[PDB]
Amino acid sequence: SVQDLNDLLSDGSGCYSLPSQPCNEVTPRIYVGNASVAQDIPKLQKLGITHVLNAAEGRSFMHVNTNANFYKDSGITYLGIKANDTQEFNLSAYFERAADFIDQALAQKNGRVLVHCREGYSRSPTLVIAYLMMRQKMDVKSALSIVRQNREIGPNDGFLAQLCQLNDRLAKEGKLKP
Repeated sequence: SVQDLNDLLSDGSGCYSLPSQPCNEVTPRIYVGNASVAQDIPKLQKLGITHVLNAAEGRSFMHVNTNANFYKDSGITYLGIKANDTQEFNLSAYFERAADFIDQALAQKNGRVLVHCREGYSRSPTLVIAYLMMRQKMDVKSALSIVRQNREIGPNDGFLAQLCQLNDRLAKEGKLKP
């Protein structure tokens, strides 16, 4: 139920806090940030980021206009998904490819990945939550709670519903840890 998920994100009902920081490490070696941290190459290096997954690739004010070329020569590996933060956008079609990209960065003990969007509030947190469910076998409630404790997030109801569908698939087939 999407309303039980919104309840974990708000203070009871109506108000959802906004990110107090431009970037947060939400689980070990996985960072969630915004547009300006994504474009600050010298900060990424300092943090030792090896991979950047841009979940808001595009040419508008609700997107971050970066590409693999922007990161070439800095030795940073790039993956871009042109997603829109709307209840109708099917982000679930990209869950597997995103979960794979994160797994490839973390497979090496030195890897660290930045999954970001415009604000690091709805599009990217959704991909991280999905990854925690699909690869670390956490249920939607536990996965959502862990990220939220580390960063103020608020995925749209359509993204929350896609996560709920995923949770049911995984648990039906006995893939979630209790």
